[PDB]
Amino acid sequence: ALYEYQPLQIETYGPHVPELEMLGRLGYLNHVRAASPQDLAGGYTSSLACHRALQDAFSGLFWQP
Amino acid sequence: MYHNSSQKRHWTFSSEEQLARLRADANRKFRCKAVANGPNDPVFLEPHEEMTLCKYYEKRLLEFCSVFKPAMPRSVVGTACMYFKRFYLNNSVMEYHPRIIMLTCAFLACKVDEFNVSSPQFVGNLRESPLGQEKALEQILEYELLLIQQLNFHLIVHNPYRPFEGFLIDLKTRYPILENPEILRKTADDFLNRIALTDAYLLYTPSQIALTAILSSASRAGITMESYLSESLMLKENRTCLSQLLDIMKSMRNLVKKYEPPRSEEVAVLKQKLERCHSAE
Amino acid sequence: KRYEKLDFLGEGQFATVYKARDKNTNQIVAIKKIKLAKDGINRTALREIKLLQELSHPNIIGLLDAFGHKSNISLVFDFMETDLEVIIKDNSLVLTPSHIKAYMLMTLQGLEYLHQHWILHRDLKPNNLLLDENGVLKLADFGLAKSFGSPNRAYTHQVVTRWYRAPELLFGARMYGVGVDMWAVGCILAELLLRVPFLPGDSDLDQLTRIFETLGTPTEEQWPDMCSLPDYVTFKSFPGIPLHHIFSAAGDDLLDLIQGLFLFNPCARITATQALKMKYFSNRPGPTPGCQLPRPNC
Ligand SMILES: *[C@@H](CC(=O)Nc1ccc(C(=O)N[C@@]2(C)CCC[C@@H](Nc3ncc(Cl)c(-c4c[nH]c5ccccc45)n3)C2)nc1)CN(C)C
Repeated sequence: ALYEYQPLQIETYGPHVPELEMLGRLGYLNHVRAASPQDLAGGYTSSLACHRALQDAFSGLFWQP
Repeated sequence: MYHNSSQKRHWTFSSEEQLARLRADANRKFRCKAVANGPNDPVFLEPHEEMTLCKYYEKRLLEFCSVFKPAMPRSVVGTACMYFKRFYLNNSVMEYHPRIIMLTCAFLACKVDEFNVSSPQFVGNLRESPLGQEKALEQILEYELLLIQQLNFHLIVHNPYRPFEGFLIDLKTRYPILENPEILRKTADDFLNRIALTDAYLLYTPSQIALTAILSSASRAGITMESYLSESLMLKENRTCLSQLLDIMKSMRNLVKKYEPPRSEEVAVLKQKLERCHSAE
Repeated sequence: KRYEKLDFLGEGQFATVYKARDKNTNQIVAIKKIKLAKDGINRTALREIKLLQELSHPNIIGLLDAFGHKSNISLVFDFMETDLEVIIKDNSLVLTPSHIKAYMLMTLQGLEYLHQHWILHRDLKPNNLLLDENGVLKLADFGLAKSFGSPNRAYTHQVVTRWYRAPELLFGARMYGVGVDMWAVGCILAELLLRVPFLPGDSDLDQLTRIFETLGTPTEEQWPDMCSLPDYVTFKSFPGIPLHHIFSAAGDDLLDLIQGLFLFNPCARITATQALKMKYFSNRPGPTPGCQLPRPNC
């Protein structure tokens, strides 16, 4: 009867997108502007911009109609 | 996101030959209307003439968007230009006049991209009298449901601009070979504008477009970025994919080469022809 | 058009909703006709159209159609038999732990998908959680939903119906992430537990009062940059009632879930994915299979 977690498997058709918490160690976040305190305070980090930008770059890159 | 979007699904096409078949039938469908409404007369535009007209009025759509105040997101403009392209895949410029529809396209796109501007500040950007400006508003409001209907209510447009910022993040991070990938910007941005004048936006994905733009810029800059596509995008591993990507990015460079702008003389005569359809019908 | 209005179901602010049957097919549908006069088609009918054509998930409402004339547009959805607020305020219904598990599961799965596709719902509350007659919960009312993750993009507060509004949105934060849906998920959980609105304020400052009375006034430790939000006015150091005193029927699994949802830091507030991987959902008992969830016979 138990529910068991299993991630959403959504085919992005391009390169591997690095994990949101990995972005600061993989060094991506040096290449977006820092979120300011008010943005941070609202739950808005620079990692969100970076993560979305990278996903936008890699989405559909190896798709053909 | 692009990979499950309506853009991918219904609005990205397998070749220019598919597009020409849509536009051919869009002109043909009209002629049966105007023949029933009226005769195979010389008043009617040919599909290539409509392509000149759509190419002309798309450059007017970009004028209106470049001189627009407050200012305008490229997102809004790209969405407008995309609606303009998409409108004119299944509709004839002789039923819906492109001057109107280009403003219905900017109007719907201002709303859909959540860019705040009201009906008075909107038509306040038309170089007309307040009579003409408020006449324009009536036609914009009459056509706005028709625009949305012919878009099949697929109002989200995935533009190359966010992809383009993604590749710039990536190249600075994990291709230190290109010591400053920022310099590729203006040229890639210029190339994007040119890709936008072609059918590329109905043919390639936003990312493929943004990548072609960046690499076209790097090649023009005397930089080779083979090790970026092979190593970093991991097609040193998957081989059939590296060829397929290069076949896509090179098919796009051909479009920006085999594009010719609207000729002013042709545009003048074609506007004449168009307005004789629109005084009637 | 090809629909016959059968019954009036309600008013939103922006629309009035009716049961119809589409003559072509055995979908009973909720048509949400928009109400009006020179701005064109309503920006809220567009907002729902633009966002719902893109998403597809069993725990998000399926936009079937749209249609109209001039500036006046219908949006058409599957008719849902009930909603979560009706279930909450039905005194004869008993919400067992499995039942509360089964609703909170579906909310979080719907919301996991939604956040993955970079959209905040921004109006989560129990009447915006519709439940069908097969017992799947779907998020509905996308009319205030917005995409996030854009740095150069100011958003508004006054999103969420005050009672389910997160303290960063009561402090009027311009930029915000998924925390604004996660707080509302906490407020909906608390309401499935208590059967009354958890924090029923009646000014935006009476909302911050009832949050801080109940969950304690946030320290800087619990919210480092709270202070830089525009409307940040300092409060009395309200004690906070410990969560097992509020929800005394809860087990430490569920109290960990609830706690994670109510974190003041909108960055530390558990995401929908983090939430689904907590021991609460995998622990015994298992979530009620949607077929067995309680159906209000009026
Ligand atoms: C006996 C008598 C009885 O009580 N019967 C009832 C009571 C209520 C309903 C009913 O229709 N309830 C609602 C109105 C509850 C909210 C959701 C409604 N369905 C719906 N489906 C899709 C959409 Cl998009 C919407 C929708 C979205 N926003 C709104 C705002 C307001 C209203 C609707 C909205 N709604 C269903 N049915 C029966 C009962 N016997 C013994 C069964």
